[PDB]
Amino acid sequence: FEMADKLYKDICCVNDSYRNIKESDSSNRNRVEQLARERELLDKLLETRDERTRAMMVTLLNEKKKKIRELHEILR
Amino acid sequence: ADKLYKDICCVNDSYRNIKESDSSNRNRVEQLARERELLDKLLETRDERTRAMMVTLLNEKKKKIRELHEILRQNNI
Amino acid sequence: SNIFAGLLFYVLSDYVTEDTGIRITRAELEKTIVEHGGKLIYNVILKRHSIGDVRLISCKTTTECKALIDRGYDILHPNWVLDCIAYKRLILIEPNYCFNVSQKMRAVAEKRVDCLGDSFENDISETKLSSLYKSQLSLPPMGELEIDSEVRRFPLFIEMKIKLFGGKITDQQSLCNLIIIPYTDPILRKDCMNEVHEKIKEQIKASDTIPKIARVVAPEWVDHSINENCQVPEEDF
Repeated sequence: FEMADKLYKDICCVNDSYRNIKESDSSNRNRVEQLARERELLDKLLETRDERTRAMMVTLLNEKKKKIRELHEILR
Repeated sequence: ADKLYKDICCVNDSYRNIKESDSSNRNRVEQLARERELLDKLLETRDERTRAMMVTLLNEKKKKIRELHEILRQNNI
Repeated sequence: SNIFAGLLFYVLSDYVTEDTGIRITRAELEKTIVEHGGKLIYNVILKRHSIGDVRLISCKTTTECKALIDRGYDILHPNWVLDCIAYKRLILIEPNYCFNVSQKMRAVAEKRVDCLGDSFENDISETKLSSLYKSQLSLPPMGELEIDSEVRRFPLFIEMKIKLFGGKITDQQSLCNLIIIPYTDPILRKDCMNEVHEKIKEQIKASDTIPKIARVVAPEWVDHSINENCQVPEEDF
């Protein structure tokens, strides 16, 4: 057939819209990858430092408070 | 001959995964990505509430750390 | 029982009118009395005593109680009893009662907390923060300060960008204070050292005196810094 080559004309969408799935089955996974590996080992971790930040305060805000009571209790 | 009408099998290559990695995945890449921009809007909102906290306490006792100190004027150290 | 009195830190006659549990458990009156009545001498028990008035009266709930706030005496309670357990006693009688000396004690009380929350007690536990914390309305906003805490960094030109931001920063997208720059080839390394390190030497043609020059650091920096505090010079590219 001069009706054959139509199929010998798949090579377009079904090879190129496929060379398309590629950068969409790659790159769109690759982001979900990145976009997670990022924060899921960032966001919640710098926030280990939300924890560091407290004690500093505590251990060194009670710092200030003592140095009231001493004062306040040398007085008439 | 008909061995090619027999490679429609191909549009199933397409018909599962591009029913995924431009289907399912783009969703992930914005549904759970314009998620950051939900939380960032928070984790600044909070993170700036709780710095203005800390300070105004550190601040509060430092003011008082003078008040008392300079009531310590009549009876100096 | 005689613990003698573990920690004899009163001299003042306590007697208590009822009790419950706060959120955890429940202290059980005898369980109050004895948990300090042991720790120090003082008595519900018969005392015709009128020769001077340090009868401190602690209580959770009222009912039968009423008839002596409805006769002037200030109830103050309890916690303050339990909170004196914590450390020692001169816990300056801070917001915790059913008494009210309106114009004259809930007034004299607030003198001995601070503007927002905490007494000048022995303040805090990392929980006790989150306590008076999840409670707010007044808050006098930003400005300048000159001593910090465990969250600070200063302004520049996300991942790298936000690691600035995630923790005391500014950022801000023109010629300013610092540059962290994204590394590696002709591209970041060279075209970020762009001409745009050259786009700095237009300032000088401009500004009459030397437009101050900021320091320039591998992103590398932010991290190897974020991990304690900050250095700068040992850090180019």
